[PDB]
Amino acid sequence: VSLQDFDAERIGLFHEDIKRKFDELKSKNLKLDLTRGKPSSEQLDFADELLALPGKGDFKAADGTDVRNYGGLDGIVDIRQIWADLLGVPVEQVLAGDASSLNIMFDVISWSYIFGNNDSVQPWSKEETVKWICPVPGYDRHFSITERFGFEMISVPMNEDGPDMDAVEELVKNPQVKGMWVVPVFSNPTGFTVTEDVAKRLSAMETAAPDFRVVWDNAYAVHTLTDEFPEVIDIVGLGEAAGNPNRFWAFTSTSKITLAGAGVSFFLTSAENRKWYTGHAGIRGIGPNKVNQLAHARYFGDAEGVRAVMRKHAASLAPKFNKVLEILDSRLAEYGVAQWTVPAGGYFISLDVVPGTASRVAELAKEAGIALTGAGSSYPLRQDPENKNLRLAPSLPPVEELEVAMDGVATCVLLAAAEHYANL
Amino acid sequence: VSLQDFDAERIGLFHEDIKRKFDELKSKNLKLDLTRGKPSSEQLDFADELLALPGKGDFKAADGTDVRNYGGLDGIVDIRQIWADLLGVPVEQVLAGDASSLNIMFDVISWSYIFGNNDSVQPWSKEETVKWICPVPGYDRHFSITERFGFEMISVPMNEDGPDMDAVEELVKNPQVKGMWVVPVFSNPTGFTVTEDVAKRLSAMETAAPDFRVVWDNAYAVHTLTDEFPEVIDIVGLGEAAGNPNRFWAFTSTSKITLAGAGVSFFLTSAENRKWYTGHAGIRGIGPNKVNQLAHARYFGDAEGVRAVMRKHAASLAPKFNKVLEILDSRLAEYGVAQWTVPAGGYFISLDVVPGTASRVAELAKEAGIALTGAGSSYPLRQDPENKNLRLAPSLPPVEELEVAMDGVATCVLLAAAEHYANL
Ligand SMILES: Cc1ncc(COP(=O)(O)O)c(C=O)c1O
Ligand SMILES: Cc1ncc(COP(=O)(O)O)c(C=O)c1O
Repeated sequence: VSLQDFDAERIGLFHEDIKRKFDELKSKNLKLDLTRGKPSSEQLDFADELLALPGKGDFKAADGTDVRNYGGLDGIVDIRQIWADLLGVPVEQVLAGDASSLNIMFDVISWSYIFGNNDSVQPWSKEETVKWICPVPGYDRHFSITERFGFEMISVPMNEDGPDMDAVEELVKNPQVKGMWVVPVFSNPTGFTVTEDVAKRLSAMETAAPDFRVVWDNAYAVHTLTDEFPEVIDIVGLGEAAGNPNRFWAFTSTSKITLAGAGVSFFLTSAENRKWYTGHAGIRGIGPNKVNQLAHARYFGDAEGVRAVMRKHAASLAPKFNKVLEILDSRLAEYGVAQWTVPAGGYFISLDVVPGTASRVAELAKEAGIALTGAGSSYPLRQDPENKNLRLAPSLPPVEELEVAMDGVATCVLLAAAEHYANL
Repeated sequence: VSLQDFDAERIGLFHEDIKRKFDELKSKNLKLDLTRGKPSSEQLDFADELLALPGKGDFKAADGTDVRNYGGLDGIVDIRQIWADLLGVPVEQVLAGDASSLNIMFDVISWSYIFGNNDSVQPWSKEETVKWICPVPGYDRHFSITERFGFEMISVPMNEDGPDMDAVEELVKNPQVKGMWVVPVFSNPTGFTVTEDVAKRLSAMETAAPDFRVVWDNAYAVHTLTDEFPEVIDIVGLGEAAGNPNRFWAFTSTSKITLAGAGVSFFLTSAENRKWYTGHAGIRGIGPNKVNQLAHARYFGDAEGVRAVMRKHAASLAPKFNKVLEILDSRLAEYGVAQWTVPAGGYFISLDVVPGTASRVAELAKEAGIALTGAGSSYPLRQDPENKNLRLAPSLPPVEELEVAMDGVATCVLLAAAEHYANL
């Protein structure tokens, strides 16, 4: 019997039962935080050597470029080739920037708004209405960019194999629709991964806008919890093969590989998109930081060197995800109140509680000294229409803290569920 | 006797002789370049240690921030404080960014265009016409930004004490005029420096636009050629004292102090302007590269350490400027065909030749294998109405190449002038 099928008296009693546990949880006086989707100090220690790279006397890229001096908008060949080899794409596709791929995403959107993109009839700022496809649950920092530009964000379900392509293929037939966000591998926060079939559908679909763009933000391209690395779909190539070469603006970075905020970002896109981008970037400045790019190239040496680092991250993160999953199972399984993802990579676990209770869960956790990301945080304008989803971030705390914190979260899920069904 | 005073016969003899020298110059098959204000490899060698900084295990800012991990939009206190001490301003004024000040100048104009600034009644995108004041000769990369945005650029003289304030003060009465560029110390390319009197006038003037900004791009704030450091006017503080606290967006950077394109940029402005800036920068991303900021704080240690570096730069650069000036004196002075700046600091000499001939001098030079910046490059839209100005960049080449290159340039000046007088 799930809680929802408890009779009126049984759920009342269950409510009194679980409230005793909640009282015990509060008497612990916890101060714990499950909100931070960032690497732990242990993981940042792996790149300690990078703090001393590229090192005295070592300032030449593989083509002879003095990385210390001005110029070059594309990034240095050394780091571009490593990433091309890692991702299995032609090097010509790859541009290497500064330390933030979000910065580049914002820029390409803002330039499409101001100037138009290379396929635009006119700039997006001339449109009465710009709409933007948002697979949910998704990444708050993506949705914040589109919200700040005033675009009407239209949600679609993020499914196990990627965004619901029936819904997307329909929505893009509206010319107001100028693009879409997706995190295609270990998606933030669902852990779901776009299949080859879904990528093909995104690549071949017809859009009403001539200048429609998919942001393919492959932020977790190599970020496995296991020994297996996920497939890297050459999405820019798929767009080229389908006859929509300019469709995909693809990104990734080293922020959860080396240093979070001081890594190197990459922008992968078609020939025509890259000329558009560097023509605007060349007015914004002289070009990106080549020294940090050479530092990175030296640290990794080659693509296998990147995978070797990712195995260290996996070994550090795996027990943390395991603890969270173990606790959710032991406390909640029997009750039919919640569903959670079981990801094989990325930085998050996505938890769905009783619809109408996610805000209450986060409130109860807060009264108990446990910080959860708020209800709706993974949705545009922070509006989850079912008030059910919560994001869990296991990476930073030690396992002992995760155990305590999740045990408390589970109690909160149960109490909120008991309140909800008792009030019905 | 000046060349203009030669009679037909004497200018005909002079013309044949200088033409012969020019032919002799072309026969050398030179490949020399006086176009880019890039530090030499000798100057870049000074920061060899920075390639190893901040070094293994050293990753905490002075307030405890782990610089390896996400967050913080303002830059770290370590570098902000050093720059504050260097410039004699309160640390609260200073924001520290990534490796390009141009990126930030671009960004604040683009955001004023898109969103409006904090004093705007509406975005500049909604204006029929945006005008922008451009002291000339000035910096080509500034003008490119406002050209790219479609702003109508209105020229005013850059005089020895700064922009023509009688002209500026009149132009700013037009509400179409939204801002102005200035390089206020050792200006690119005149070497001129804004006086306290001119600064005060800029701070007190009445503008018809409520959201007018001066870009005070102090790229050469400490960039002495003589080891005497120029005055640092606290321009933000002067706007605050005059009752126009939001007027100034001030910038500087370490691109010509440490590593050109891998240094640290600074944005100095009022509390309300900083809040507006970081509000938008926080949507564009999670914040700047804190590791490079700590590397720079470790490299310099303090304000005096910055000043010691600048003295090394002066020792490297001063004999290159001196050689250029010696050649201009010995080849051109007697003929009354040219005038040039004699800068106490900065990266350039500004050369004015016979009006109507600058484009010809640059074409002659290019035929002879000597790259000069084109005619008009220090003017908006590359439009020098007198076709007389050329910019010379002595920093990159060794003195021996400067000698050869400048002797050639002088022969080009004289041939162009001889053609001009003979054609009358
Ligand atoms: C999907 C996604 N993209 C981008 C980022 C940030 O990347 P960067 O640090 O290169 O801006 C994150 C950080 O969590 C993320 O989850
Ligand atoms: C006036 C001026 N501003 C800004 C810059 C460069 O700024 P950054 O390298 O910090 O973009 C230069 C480069 O010399 C310059 O002459």
